[PDB]
Amino acid sequence: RQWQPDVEWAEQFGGAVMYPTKETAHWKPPPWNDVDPPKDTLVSNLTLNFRLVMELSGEMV
Amino acid sequence: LLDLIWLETILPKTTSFIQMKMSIMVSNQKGLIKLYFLSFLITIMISMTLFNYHE
Amino acid sequence: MNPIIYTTLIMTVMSGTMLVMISSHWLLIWIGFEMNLLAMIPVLMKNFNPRATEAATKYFLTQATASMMLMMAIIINLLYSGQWTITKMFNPVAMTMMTMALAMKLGLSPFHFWVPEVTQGISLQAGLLLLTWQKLAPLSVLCQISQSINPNLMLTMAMLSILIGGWGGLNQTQLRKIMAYSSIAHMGWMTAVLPYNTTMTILNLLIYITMTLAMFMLLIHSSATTTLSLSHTWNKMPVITSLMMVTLLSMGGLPPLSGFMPKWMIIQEMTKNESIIMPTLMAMTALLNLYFYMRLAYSSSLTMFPSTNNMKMKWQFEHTKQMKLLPTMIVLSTLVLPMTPALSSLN
Amino acid sequence: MPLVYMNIIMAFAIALAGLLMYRSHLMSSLLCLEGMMLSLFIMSTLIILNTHFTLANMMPIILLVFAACEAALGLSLLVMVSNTYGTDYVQNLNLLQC
Amino acid sequence: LQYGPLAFVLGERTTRKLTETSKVITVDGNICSGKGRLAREIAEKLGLRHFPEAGIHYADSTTGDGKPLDVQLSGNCSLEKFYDDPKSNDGNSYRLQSWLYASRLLQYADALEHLLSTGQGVVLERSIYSDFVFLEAMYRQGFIRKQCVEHYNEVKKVTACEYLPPHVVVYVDVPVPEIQSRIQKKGNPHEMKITAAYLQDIENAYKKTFLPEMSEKCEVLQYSAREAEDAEKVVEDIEYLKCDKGPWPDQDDRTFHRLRMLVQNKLEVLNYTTIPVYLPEITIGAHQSDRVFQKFTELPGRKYSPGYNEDVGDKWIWLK
Amino acid sequence: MNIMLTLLTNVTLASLLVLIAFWLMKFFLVAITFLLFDLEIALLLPLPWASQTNNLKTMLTMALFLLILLAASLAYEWTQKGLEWAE
Amino acid sequence: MMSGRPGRVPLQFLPNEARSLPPPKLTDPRLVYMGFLGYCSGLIDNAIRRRPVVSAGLHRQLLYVTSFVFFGYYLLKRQDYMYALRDHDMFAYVKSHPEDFPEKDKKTYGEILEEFHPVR
Amino acid sequence: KFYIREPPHGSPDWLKVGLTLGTSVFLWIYLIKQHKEDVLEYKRRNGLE
Amino acid sequence: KTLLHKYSDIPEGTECHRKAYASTSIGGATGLIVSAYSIALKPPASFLEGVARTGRYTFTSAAIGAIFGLTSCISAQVREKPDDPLNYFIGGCAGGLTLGARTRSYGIGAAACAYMGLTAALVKMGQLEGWQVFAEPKV
Amino acid sequence: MTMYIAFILSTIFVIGFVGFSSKPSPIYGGLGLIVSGGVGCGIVLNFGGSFLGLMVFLIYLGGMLVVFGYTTAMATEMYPEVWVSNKTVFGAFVSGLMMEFCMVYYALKEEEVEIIFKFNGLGDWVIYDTGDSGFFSEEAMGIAALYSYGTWLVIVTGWSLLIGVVVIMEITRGN
Ligand SMILES: CCCCCCCCCCCCCCCCCC(=O)OC[C@H](COP(=O)(O)OCCN)OC(=O)CCCCCCCCCCCCCCCCC
Ligand SMILES: CCCCCCCCCCCCCCCCCC(=O)OC[C@H](COP(=O)(O)OCCN)OC(=O)CCCCCCCCCCCCCCCCC
Ligand SMILES: Nc1nc2c(ncn2[C@@H]2O[C@H](COP(=O)(O)OP(=O)(O)OP(=O)(O)O)[C@@H](O)[C@H]2O)c(=O)[nH]1
Repeated sequence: RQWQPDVEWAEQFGGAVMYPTKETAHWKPPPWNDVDPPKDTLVSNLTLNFRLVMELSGEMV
Repeated sequence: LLDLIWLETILPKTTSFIQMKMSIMVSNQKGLIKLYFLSFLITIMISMTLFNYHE
Repeated sequence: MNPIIYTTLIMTVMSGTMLVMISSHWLLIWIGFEMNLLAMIPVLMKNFNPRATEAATKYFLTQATASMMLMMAIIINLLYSGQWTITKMFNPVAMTMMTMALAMKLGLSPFHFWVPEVTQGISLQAGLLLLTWQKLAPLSVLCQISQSINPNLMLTMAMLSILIGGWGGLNQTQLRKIMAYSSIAHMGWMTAVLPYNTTMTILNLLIYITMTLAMFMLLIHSSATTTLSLSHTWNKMPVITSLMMVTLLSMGGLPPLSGFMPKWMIIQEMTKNESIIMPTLMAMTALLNLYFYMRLAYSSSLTMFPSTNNMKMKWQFEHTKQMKLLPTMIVLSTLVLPMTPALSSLN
Repeated sequence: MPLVYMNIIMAFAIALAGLLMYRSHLMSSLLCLEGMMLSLFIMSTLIILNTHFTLANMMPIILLVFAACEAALGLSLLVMVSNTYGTDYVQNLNLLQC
Repeated sequence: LQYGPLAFVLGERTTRKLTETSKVITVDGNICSGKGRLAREIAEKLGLRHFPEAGIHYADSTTGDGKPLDVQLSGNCSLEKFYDDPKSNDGNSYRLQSWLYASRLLQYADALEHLLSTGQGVVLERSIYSDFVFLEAMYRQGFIRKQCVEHYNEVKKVTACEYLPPHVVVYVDVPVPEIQSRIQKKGNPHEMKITAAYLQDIENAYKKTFLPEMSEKCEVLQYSAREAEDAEKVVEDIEYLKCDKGPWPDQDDRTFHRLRMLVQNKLEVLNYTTIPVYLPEITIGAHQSDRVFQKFTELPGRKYSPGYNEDVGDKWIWLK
Repeated sequence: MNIMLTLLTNVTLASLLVLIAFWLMKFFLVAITFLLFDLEIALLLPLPWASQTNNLKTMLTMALFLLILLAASLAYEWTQKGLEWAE
Repeated sequence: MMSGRPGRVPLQFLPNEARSLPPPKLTDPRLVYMGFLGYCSGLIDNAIRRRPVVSAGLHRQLLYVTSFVFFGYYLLKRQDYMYALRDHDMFAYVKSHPEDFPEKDKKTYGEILEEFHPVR
Repeated sequence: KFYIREPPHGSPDWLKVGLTLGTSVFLWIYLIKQHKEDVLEYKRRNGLE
Repeated sequence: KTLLHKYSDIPEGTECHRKAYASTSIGGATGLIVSAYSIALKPPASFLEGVARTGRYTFTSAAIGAIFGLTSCISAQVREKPDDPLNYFIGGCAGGLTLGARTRSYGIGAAACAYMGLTAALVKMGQLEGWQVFAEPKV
Repeated sequence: MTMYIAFILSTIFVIGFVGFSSKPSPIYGGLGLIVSGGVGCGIVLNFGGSFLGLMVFLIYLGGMLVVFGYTTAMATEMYPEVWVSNKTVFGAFVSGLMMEFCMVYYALKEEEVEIIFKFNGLGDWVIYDTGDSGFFSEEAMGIAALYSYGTWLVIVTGWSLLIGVVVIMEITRGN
């Protein structure tokens, strides 16, 4: 049979940057969902010392 | 020596190597708005003033 | 988002772009530009992922800056002319000031930095609108004021576009990014002939739209975003990647595949204007575009790539998307070359 | 060309430089983004008032009005950045590196 | 047409169809812990569309005749093979799980489509959220490797994110000596070859991670197999609750258009199941893939798009 | 002349007093809605002079157009949660 | 180039005086190519949808051919019109500026020298 | 029948197809009509026939 | 285009000091622009590193221009043929050899002629023949 | 200076313009441009644009920046910027005084300032005309013509604002 690409051939066309270099050594492939995983939650659950300790979600307790 | 060592490294590989290096940093920016818009600032300044396109 | 507002948000984008080409007043020219920008952002933000928000910020910052810069191209024009009519610019400083404004909205010279990044962040459907429809409006203004445009200034923008556009695609693995870089290279081609004969710019625009439409829905049908994801598509749908190869070569510009028609006409027009170095370097570096073009063709259908076991699942089910106007777009974008003398219709 | 026109013209030029020369906080650019149109709005009024172009008094209002939708569009995108990273700092505005 | 934009424009909602009997039931348990029968009992007591436990040929029993296909033509893996040989070289172990996860995932999409088009609840066995307990347990004794896990959970996050968690989970608690003694009573020669080590790993993975990780998404209705036998008990308190946890008791017609966009597109639900991660146990080279696909082509029905097969008997091809 | 002269003395009278008296997402959402609910106010701010035009018919149908468009924009916010301060 | 000529009412696909030209015949080789492209669209449509391309519905292909034939014929008239216009105003101009295009006198090759270059 | 469920195209959609021929027959009859007087008008506009 | 006119106005092979000063001015001006872009798109370390990179880029560009102007003018009047295209070509390695030494690797130096040498030769053909690169729209 | 009062008005306009364009804290940047916004009104007011001067107060000064300062309130950097925090902002500020005081002095000279454009920086009072406005106010009549002559201008402005409100809610709901 004629030659067909193996896994190593695919890895050639498989990096984040097609021609790797030191400047792009640590560049990572994009997530398949195109959705970067959520970071630490930026919720302002500020507990107000009403002494009554009580948190809020900006408006709501 | 000539055919498949030099004649392939004079035209083919050198142009491939030249195109390789240029494509290295053209495709590799940093994704920072500060660096981008700053490169806009020179581009606008150099366009009007020193290429003399206003004249 | 909700389709009814999604319909009218996109629908206004046509309306804003429509207004750019159907208003003789400079103020209304900006009016359609920023109505267009106002409704473009939510479509970018349709997916609502951190990358989608990332893409929208870059696009808005770039587009907003150009349009405010566009006003003062108008303002000095008014300052030295008192005319709001869309004709020959009367002030050299405003004229260049305008050209940089529109070029950034089009992204050819290093204004192009947002074009790859913004394209990758947004979804494939949103990428279609960004690189196809939200490009007529800046070209509409340039066509009207082409006679006045500074030849050195415009051509310099053109070569830097195709040169970078050629080089940028050689190293991107994402299908969206190489799509964007080739879009930049084509954009240099149209604006290059723009000072000489606007009919060829429109012909290039009309032709270039065809593949960019055709390629995008093909990718959407393939549901592929990276080269490896495109590689698997041969197994489930060997036909679809076969047509993608044909239109991919047509984008390269190899006769008789239509797509060489714009490049052919540009070279002939520039040659008639005694400019002969401009086309040669322009055509020579078009090979740079062809490399990562063929490179995609190598991994698409020309050599079958390894597949995965789960792909056996996909064979059982048929596609549900409707991909309207795809069959006409593919055919009209690969074999229309013998109908080249239809150029007089655009005149 | 009168001095007052020169003063506004340079006012934008620093504003254009101010927006293009960027800083860590994305707020400041948004101030300068619509600041640059304020000079556009201010000078626009100057020519029309000077030239007695009665009908062209149209422009100064509507120019600002759509500049407002952009600013309204501006910070609305900004809060999403703040709701994903914590600060609008633009050095972290690089998720699209790849 | 389906929920495609025109149907949504003409006023067709989905909250209009939803009633109190609209929940996702995950009646899980242990290996052959009797949860399969409890699935039918719960389904028939409250009138929920029951879904049989997903297997290797589940997708085969979705399209065409809804009949199992050749293992080579569909799946290439064999649970019996994994049952007989624990650690083989053909890679049946991991490939069985990943194909299983995809089959369960397709089952989830079919379940949601029925619910989102009828408003009637659905009960499923071994939901796609559970699936990871088996694979990690298979890793504990060495059925798969470290590099195997990376592909599976990568598919898990890119796929299971958009699907909403279930409302009701029934963990039929059956203890290890009973299962390790009951598997002799089944008698199917493949499932005698079950190690207590592989069993011991699956239950501890269940209680410690399956219930807690999605407890905040829906309440945990723990039920011993003794409680599982008395179907009358479990049917009271499934109704005695609301399931305020998770994002399901917040969604509206805005998200439901998106949800029925994806589930209707069967290719879209599993488009991400084929991630180009080149793991040796699932990567199939071109030569085998081409021949197998060519074998798939000239099979009846599969030659053309559905309804366009003259071989089956679809007349009016020259007009349709 | 008088306008800055006024402006001058009020500020200084306030400046002298402060020195002498010392040396001796929904919250965001309502913000932009107001901004987008404030611009067309400037559109309809010129109107007492607009009513002096010769063509009352166009003026009447047009100022009515903005107000009903203002009503529609308000109505869209009202129905699609909008004005509701997201709890 | 055209765009801006006298009597050029815009958004018109076929001005009235364009009808004074010979309309293309239905067997025009350019026109039959339009039909060929339409037919090729029909094959692609069935191939895209995984249908028996050769005879997968004679209704879809028939519309494809007719629509392309239609749009071609109207495009051909505008094609024929502009080229006729392009040559027409030239002849008016060439008689409007006689001094710019003076007829050079004709001298047979019995007079003009061509300094024949031998080949060796 | 092989398929468990009737597919969306697995039936002759008489109303849709009948429209398709209706589009074409009206299209051709317009085309052969338009060529007729356009030729006839060109005959008499220049004085040929 | 003061710099371009300044270099062109000096007759070929005459006032080599004027030609060299004119040539290095163009080289230095171009070196400034590329360095500014390099700093822009690639932010360096503390400002000393930024000026260090700026110094390198300007010095290399100025060096290439200065000696090229010297070799071109020298080649013109020493051989007493001002219209010779080869006059600039030997400047190509001259400029090229300079680059090959600035990076301390003659592999780039070897390729440096064949392209810069041809282009430097090519520019001379443009001046003699009358080639226009950015031609004004004529038709 | 009485003769060049608008010139003082114009000069104050740019110094505040430079201050906030120097990227200070957004609250401080707000101060830098609002004083620039106020002083620019005096320039328009001095020319006769009574409504246009007073109107920029209400929608830009008392408008734009109130919600803008609202946004910086929720940004609430734990390290709020003061002009002394970084030397870059001071460098821009002393710069912004530098070239401004430079070419105004050169303007005070022979008056052939030719940066970019050609400017004759004479007293700004010269540019006005000698034509009375009768009874009708020129600025007031022009804007009032929005509902009589601004047929297309009002429609697109109204349409875009309606698009403006829907897009704002569409991109802030976060799906
Ligand atoms: C300009 C230069 C050339 C440019 C174009 C080159 C294109 C090919 C280049 C190489 C492409 C990549 C390598 C090969 C990829 C193959 C892709 C593929 O899917 O192959 C397998 C597939 C199997 O066939 P299948 O899809 O089942 O369809 C059968 C017919 N229904 O095969 C197919 O899907 C192919 C189906 C083809 C069907 C053809 C039908 C022709 C009908 C002709 C009718 C003529 C009537 C004449 C009448 C005359 C009188 C009027
Ligand atoms: C007849 C009139 C003129 C007479 C004088 C001769 C012409 C002018 C002088 C020569 C100009 C061309 C030679 C190159 C000059 C710039 C050199 C330069 O930028 O060097 C830095 C760098 C190369 O080194 P790098 O790859 O960065 O590796 C080290 C990394 N640490 O650079 C790079 O990495 C990027 C690649 C080089 C920069 C881009 C190309 C610059 C030159 C463009 C053409 C300029 C033409 C000027 C003359 C005609 C127009 C006036
Ligand atoms: N690898 C793997 N196998 C699974 C998974 N879910 C179910 N299975 C297999 O499915 C088969 C049938 O499940 P059993 O519990 O043994 O039998 P059953 O007939 O379903 O009985 P009940 O569990 O009582 O309904 C067994 O071989 C399981 O190991 C999974 O997520 N991964």
